[PDB]
Amino acid sequence: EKASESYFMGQMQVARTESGGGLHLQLTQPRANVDLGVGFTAAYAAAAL
Amino acid sequence: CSTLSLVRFLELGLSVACVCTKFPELSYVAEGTIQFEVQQPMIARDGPHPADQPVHNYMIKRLDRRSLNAAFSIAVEALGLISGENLDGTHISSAMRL
Repeated sequence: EKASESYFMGQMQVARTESGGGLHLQLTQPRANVDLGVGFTAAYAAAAL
Repeated sequence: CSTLSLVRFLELGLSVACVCTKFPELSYVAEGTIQFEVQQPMIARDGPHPADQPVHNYMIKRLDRRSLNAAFSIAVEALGLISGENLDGTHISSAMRL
């Protein structure tokens, strides 16, 4: 449906770390989700095989 | 007689398949490789990626070469009359050269 669920995007973080003669920094962005619908708000079905 | 209806490559339909660009010095610089890779996309999966080597996303591509041949035989009397060596001022010779 239109407003199936609310979805909170966080802020980006880095992890500056070097390993074996190489900078290996990774990226991260925490998230969270919650369904703002009383009763079911999404359905699916098996169409083909 | 019979004409020769020439054909232009660009005016064909197949031209859309490949891009053709005139590189003049290829025959000289082809002595080695050119070796440009292109790309690869990658999905940002959750969970921390380890600190290892396999981050390869840049598969390489290497040139291959091709040629084209043609034979253009010309007779021995032809260039005789062409070069003016076997020539006399007669109307006859001034015609066979044509």
